Amino acid sequence: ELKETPSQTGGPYVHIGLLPKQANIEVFEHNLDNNLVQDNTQGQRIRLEGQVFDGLGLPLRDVLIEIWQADTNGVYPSQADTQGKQVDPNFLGWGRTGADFGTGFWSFNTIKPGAVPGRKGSTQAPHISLIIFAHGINIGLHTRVYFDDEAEANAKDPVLNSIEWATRRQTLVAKREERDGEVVYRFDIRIQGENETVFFDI
Amino acid sequence: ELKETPSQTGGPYVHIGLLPKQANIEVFEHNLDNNLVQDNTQGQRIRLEGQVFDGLGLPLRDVLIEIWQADTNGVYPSQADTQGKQVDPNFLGWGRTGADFGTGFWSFNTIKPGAVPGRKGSTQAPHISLIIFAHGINIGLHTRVYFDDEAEANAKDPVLNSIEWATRRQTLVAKREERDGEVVYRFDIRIQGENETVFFDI
Amino acid sequence: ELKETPSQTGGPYVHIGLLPKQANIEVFEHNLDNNLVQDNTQGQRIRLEGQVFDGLGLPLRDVLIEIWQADTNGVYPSQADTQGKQVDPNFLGWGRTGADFGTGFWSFNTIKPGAVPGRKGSTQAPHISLIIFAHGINIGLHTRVYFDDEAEANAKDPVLNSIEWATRRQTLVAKREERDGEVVYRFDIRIQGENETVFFDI
Amino acid sequence: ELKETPSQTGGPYVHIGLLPKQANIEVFEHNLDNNLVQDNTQGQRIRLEGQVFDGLGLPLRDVLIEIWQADTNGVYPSQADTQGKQVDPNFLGWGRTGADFGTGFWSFNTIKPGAVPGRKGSTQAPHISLIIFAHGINIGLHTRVYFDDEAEANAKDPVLNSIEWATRRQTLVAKREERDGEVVYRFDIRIQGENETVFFDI
Amino acid sequence: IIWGAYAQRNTEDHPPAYAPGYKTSVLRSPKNALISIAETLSEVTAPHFSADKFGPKDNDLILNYAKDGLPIGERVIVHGYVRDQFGRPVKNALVEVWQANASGRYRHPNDQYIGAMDPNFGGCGRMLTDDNGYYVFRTIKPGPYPWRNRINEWRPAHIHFSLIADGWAQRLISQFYFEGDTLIDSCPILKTIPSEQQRRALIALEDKSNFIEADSRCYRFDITLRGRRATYFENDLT
Amino acid sequence: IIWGAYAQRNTEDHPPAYAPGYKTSVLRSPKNALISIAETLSEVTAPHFSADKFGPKDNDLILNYAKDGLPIGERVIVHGYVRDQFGRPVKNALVEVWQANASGRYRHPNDQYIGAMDPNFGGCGRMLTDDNGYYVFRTIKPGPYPWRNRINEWRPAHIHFSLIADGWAQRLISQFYFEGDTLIDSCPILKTIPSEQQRRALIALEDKSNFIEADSRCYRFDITLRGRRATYFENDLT
Amino acid sequence: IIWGAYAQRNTEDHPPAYAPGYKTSVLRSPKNALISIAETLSEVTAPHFSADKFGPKDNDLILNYAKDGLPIGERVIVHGYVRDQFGRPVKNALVEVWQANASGRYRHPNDQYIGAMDPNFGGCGRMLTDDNGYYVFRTIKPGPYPWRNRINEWRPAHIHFSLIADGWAQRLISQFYFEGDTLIDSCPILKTIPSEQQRRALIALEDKSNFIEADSRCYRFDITLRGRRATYFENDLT
Amino acid sequence: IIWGAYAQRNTEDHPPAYAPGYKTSVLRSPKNALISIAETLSEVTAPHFSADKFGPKDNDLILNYAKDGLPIGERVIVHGYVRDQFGRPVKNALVEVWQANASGRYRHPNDQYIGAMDPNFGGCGRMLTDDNGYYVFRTIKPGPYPWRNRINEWRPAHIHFSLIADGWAQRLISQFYFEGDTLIDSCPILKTIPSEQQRRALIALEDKSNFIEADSRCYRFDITLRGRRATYFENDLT
Ligand SMILES: [Fe+3]
Ligand SMILES: [Fe+3]
Ligand SMILES: [Fe+3]
Ligand SMILES: [Fe+3]
Repeated sequence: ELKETPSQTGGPYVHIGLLPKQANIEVFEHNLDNNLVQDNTQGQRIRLEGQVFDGLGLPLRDVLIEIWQADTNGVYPSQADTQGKQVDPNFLGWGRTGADFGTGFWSFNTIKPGAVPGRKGSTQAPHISLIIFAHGINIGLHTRVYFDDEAEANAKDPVLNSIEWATRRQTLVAKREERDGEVVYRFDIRIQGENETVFFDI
Repeated sequence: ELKETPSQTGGPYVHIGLLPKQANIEVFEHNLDNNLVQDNTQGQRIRLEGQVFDGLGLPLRDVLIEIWQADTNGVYPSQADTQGKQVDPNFLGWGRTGADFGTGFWSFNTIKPGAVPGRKGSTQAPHISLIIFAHGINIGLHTRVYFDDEAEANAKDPVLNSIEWATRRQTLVAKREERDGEVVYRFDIRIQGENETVFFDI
Repeated sequence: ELKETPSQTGGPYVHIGLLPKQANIEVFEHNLDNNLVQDNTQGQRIRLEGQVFDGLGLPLRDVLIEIWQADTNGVYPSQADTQGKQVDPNFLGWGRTGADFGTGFWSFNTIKPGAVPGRKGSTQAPHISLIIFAHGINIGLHTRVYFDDEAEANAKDPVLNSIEWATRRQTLVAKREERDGEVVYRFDIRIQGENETVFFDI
Repeated sequence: ELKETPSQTGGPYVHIGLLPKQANIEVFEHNLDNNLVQDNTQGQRIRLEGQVFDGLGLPLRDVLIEIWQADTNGVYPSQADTQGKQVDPNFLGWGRTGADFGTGFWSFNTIKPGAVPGRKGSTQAPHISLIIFAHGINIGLHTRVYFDDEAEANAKDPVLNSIEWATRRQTLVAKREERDGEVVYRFDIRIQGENETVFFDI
Repeated sequence: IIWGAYAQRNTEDHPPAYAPGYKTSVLRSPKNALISIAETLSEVTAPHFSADKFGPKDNDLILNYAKDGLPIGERVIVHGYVRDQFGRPVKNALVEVWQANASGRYRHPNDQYIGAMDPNFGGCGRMLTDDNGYYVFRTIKPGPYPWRNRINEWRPAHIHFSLIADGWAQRLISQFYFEGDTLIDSCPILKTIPSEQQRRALIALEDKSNFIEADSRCYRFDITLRGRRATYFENDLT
Repeated sequence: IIWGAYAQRNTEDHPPAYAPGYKTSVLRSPKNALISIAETLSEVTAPHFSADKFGPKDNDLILNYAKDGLPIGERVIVHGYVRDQFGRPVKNALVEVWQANASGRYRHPNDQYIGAMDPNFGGCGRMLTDDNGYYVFRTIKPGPYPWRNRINEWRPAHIHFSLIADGWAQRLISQFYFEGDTLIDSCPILKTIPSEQQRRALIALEDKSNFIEADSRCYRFDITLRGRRATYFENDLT
Repeated sequence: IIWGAYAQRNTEDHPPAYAPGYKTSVLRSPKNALISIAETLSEVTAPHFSADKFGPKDNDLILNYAKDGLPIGERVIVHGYVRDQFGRPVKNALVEVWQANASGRYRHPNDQYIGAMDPNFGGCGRMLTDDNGYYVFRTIKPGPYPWRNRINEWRPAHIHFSLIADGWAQRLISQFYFEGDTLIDSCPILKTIPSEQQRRALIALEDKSNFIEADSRCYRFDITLRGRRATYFENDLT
Repeated sequence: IIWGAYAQRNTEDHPPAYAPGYKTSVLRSPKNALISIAETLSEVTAPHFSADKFGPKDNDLILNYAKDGLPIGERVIVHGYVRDQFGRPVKNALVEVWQANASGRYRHPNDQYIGAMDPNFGGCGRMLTDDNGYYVFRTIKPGPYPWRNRINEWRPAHIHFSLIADGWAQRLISQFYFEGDTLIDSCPILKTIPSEQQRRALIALEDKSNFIEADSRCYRFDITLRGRRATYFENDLT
């Protein structure tokens, strides 16, 4: 048996490599980005946005974020999904973004995911898996985003219920807002300190 | 010379063994508990109660607490007490309790202790020695409970005066309350953080 | 190159595992046993029986025995048989039995095997390969059973002739008996001592 | 913890030291011998005799034998006996003898012992514990002598029943004979070979 | 002989309060340093428990909770000596133990592991050491069990123990393990102890000469408490 | 590829028949040397067992005899590979196992040890290896147990196993032990094996990455059978 | 074959979040312990990227940004294999890399080091591993560069890499170094890794037989991701 | 304190019965294995011998047979302690010794060696150990002597000894040798003992501080017998 290759920080330039187009480097014809909605993608369009704060409350303007999620019916666009249901064929389920260098704001355009089966016949509430990389972060930090308008489902979510501090569970719930007809979920991430966001070892 | 056996946490079930009757295990005829008052015990009856909080402010519902104290005249019911005074014969001076699984509240029924000699001819203010064990606590934590109505004696207590931060001394003083004729001293313990309780290496 | 895993005795309970049904353990629907004759099996039915004796002449009542043999035409029901002849399709060629706990008697119901080719164009006399396991036996003991009514074939058998002591060859020949129409071959095995049975390293 | 001092043979002169008087060495006023009957000793007097044979059937004329046994009521004259019954005060329970240099015959004059409690409430049949030392014997050999006229008790003896070979049990039973009014038990010991006497690790 | 204070606890011989690999300690460890005090009668005295109150099976975990039959598992005797750091026996100390059953399951409300419960096993016992500091108890060897620290964490087989002896300063709770258990090398709780020699001080040793034929195995395990120094000049305790 | 005979069994890699420290072998071992023969079709063939006849729980000793509940004891998975001496996988070989329960007690008439019987445990299982020689079964870790060789003899925890594979000459029965068991060093049965490296070949190793969180531990154990040589010149087998 | 969860990440094989010698980590590391969860379909699935969308020069950092000529610096090929912890190849995984140029300068807005920019070098590439887990890319060896941690801190030459493979739980970003670089011994970032054997797991080795005469050198570098366990009994994932 | 059985004799610490290099053992060793039994009152009891019956010179082999003068040879005192395996003293045990004279000649009918007989030497003595397990006797150092095993076999100088103590199971006869005797390395009788550490357990050590000026040398030699275990639960002896 082999040991996993050790993690190292992404460092301050984690976008030359992961988002070149926005470091103004035109090397690729097809570029990966933060838009998971294609024209025929099924489901309700939502915008996910927020900022990432260090231990003094300053937003990180060098952070790289990715999300991974199921389609509108709760099926993952992955060969490893074993539900035996057909996934939306016009949905990658993944995206990547950086924070705006000035403001620190990050965002994704995606669809609200459907509920996914949990272990042993349980059902998970709708969620998006999120990972954060940045200078100073030695290993990518994993967290999840749940939705405040799914309070009934959240109350029965296996993962949320496995957090014994009911006050920390709330750091994982994004707030629904409605900016000019568009549905927006605001999810701020506090890496360290008061109201520190829950991070998982998955 | 030998080294002391190393401490290890009591773990989450520290009551199967130390308070079986309240884990509903009937193995012993005589069970140790939190009532130090026998019918002929001398002195004023008091109830000592409180909760133990972790670093996020959540009460520990798995904690085990013991107290050790002198009788009404400040004599310990121990062969090692050298005052040459007779101790109250109907007083063990020790008790053990757990926190209520729901609320986190713990309590003891005991008597207010008399003043005990300090080192080099000094006099200590009335106090109860207390120790806390729980999952996550690698070595039992020692502290003392003094009484807010013994302010004159507390002011001259050698141990309290040996704490250079006068703001931390107050974490060791319990507050007298009078619930339906009964005298109650409320003593909350904060293991970590703001207003963290003083713990001693004894 | 690897070394063969070392043998260890089967121990006194070699039947919990190898003949559970007769240790009164009903775990399996299909159980392996000492009956090699199925209804359409070809050939003459014979019963093979005997006892296994230790060095003091006491039968072992804890012994486990298996036999391996060819069908009526001398073909093995094994993919490794290279004669290019078709084997009887209703014949496993193998069975397993224990000795009766009281008497020490063991038996198998099988068919008399046909002659099998020997090395370099020779022909072996009809024989059954037998192995014995028991507490005290560190490695299974291999032997063969030949038949006293095949004296002409036995005289020309390569393996029997490779035993230089003509007096030891006789320990490998079972005696034909005819109990109420049934043909029985009695084969007693003496592990140690006078008339000790020949055992082979195969 | 320490290891037991290793045994070594007594060698061919095991009587200069253990029976000097009969090697004609007068060093001691009080000499230990093969007569366990004192004038007031209680019980029936018996003579125990026999020979010790090597693997070729030759008696050993250099052997040293000791016996250890209970009194007439089955009580040992030892502080370690816990029956709480009083032992015969005129009984040592032990003796030592050598074989006659010419004949190889050995003997003891003693009393027939009473039945002694066995483990877990069982009862042992009457027996004498015997040990043999000689040149060629690296560790003293332990055995027991039971009596053929105690067949009912022998049948229920825990130790005899723990010998699985019923043919070997008989080597431990001495035969009663009546020479001129005296009761004699003949017990021959075969160290090796056919009808080899059972020896115990005690 | 006039007794003085117990020798100072050597903190480098014990786990630190904050030990991040044992996750529960992160929020249950003080941020401030412990305040060391000079001892008074409060710290050098302790309660006395009378032998009269103990029942006959209090130290026999095999029989003290048996109802219809015997508990399932490995019959073992554990014995040894309790002494102080200067080698003196600790007499009449109260030793209490508790543990899981052979499946690694605790008879506790909050234990929902799938390892099976044993209706004839309780899991707790107590005894007082004798005049030579000796103690002995019998039990079923506990099975290792899973817990959530990292997701696939497993405690080696262990017995939790607690001692109340002559001085309150000696108060100690800890756990001992069984010689050869391979999980000993991976446990984050045992690894909170800084030195290898102190981790080995918690391993009970196979005691083969003391096994009881066709009955039970035996493990030897000694415990060392803090010891008091004698005073020959000024006695400042009082 | 035309197959020839199995390679000769290396007798120095196995216990001798007569091993006086294992007392029962004294009267159950031949006085004469074994007669070595050149192999024929009799020795290179063996039976075939169909997968169809095996039930779904045949390799699950935890559930195959469970009636009212689960057996008590340590939940463990044992897996590994069966190959021949030249490293080739042994496919569709019949592997049978049997063992005591968590108390060290066998569900056998003749076992009267005081360790408790478990009404939900049977103690036997079987499986066929797959095309890669892989096998896997689940069980309760057995307890060590006393037996009478010398009066206080104790077998380390062990599982008895048996293999019927491609050739009758490969027929093997043996036993495997668990990493770290201290009784391994004192067992007279294991000591009948002459070399230390072969005694270690019977010890199943802790396989921590393969443990199943909050469920079961896992041990890895591979088995090597005799292998056949290929023939490129004269084929004298027939 | 039914797949179960990925094996638990071994935290002792990775840097801790808080590593004071790497100053930026002081305010960007959680104070709370990570919460370990049992895996669900969310953690064992991951996206699929089609080969169709990749351009011909995506893995050729020498030519993918060349405009008027070739970039200046040491021509090197880097190749190797990506496998999981149980040794299985990781097929069609997305590997992305990024790095400084030969001067130690990044083509990033915020990089103001005086080392010269190279107009013909971009510094980023990507590829998918093949069916054997193999990957290969060509680039210019990056120069070491100064950064402010302590005032005279210098990173050894390194290439940043990222892998998205079969399960989200395998997501990994790290950096590899070049055999013999003396700065490897002093870097505070590399020293956040606790063990020496894991620090060596990030060093790409000179592969001399694979150098291309009069053209380029070559370095070999393999990557190991977490592996999934197979399930043979209950499948609790769903 | 309630006593249980003696610990099992460790057969690997003693010579085997059959030891072909010691020729006389070939026909005087059982072919069958010894039958181990669980102990009863028969095995744990033993006789008591009163000090009253011993004469004043019973432990003085120099004077107990002297008639006209002193025996010729090296005056030596031998002393030491008898304890059980758990280290407890063995009190009032009967120790008997016998040996050849300074010429290597026994005062036995059957000894026809040419080494000269000594009219003032007998060669046997006895004593009871005291409350501390101590014993002391004085003698003439015996000479080595020839015997017929192979034709030129020679025993190192030795004293035969026998102990009857508290339990019949402790009954032991053996022989001790003198530090530095070169014959110790070649003796087939001493070589029947399997381990080197046990062969050294029979060598009496020079005790120089205990020599008596202008009188006698001294050798120290301790003896260990089997020890009894204490019972704390069921007492099955009866
Ligand atoms: Fe960099
Ligand atoms: Fe525990
Ligand atoms: Fe077994
Ligand atoms: Fe001699």
